[PDB]
Amino acid sequence: GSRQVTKVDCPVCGVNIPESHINKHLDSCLSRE
Amino acid sequence: GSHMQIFVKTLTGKTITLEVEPSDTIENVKAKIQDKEGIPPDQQRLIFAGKQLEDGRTLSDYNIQKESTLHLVLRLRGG
Ligand SMILES: [Zn+2]
Repeated sequence: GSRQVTKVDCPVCGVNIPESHINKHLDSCLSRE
Repeated sequence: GSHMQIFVKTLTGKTITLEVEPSDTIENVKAKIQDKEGIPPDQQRLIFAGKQLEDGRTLSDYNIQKESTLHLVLRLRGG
């Protein structure tokens, strides 16, 4: 019941960002090799 | 058939202890975070050391042993 955009860390490239952008970040950041 | 404990720690800093094998599968592990905190494998995401943990693979595949600590990305996209 938290009416706010949650700010959390991207465990790949180590950046603190909003959660909508954390999810999207991963899709780019996990693309390795 | 056994159960080993691994520490899947969220971005909110909360630690979820699961009871699965290193040679089990990631698909099972994420189903067990849903079994513990009550958040589905859709709304949570498995990442160890910066690598995403694929459903078809195992913990042991991704260099994850029993009692390894890894990161869990909450999404809460359902609302
Ligand atoms: Zn990133």
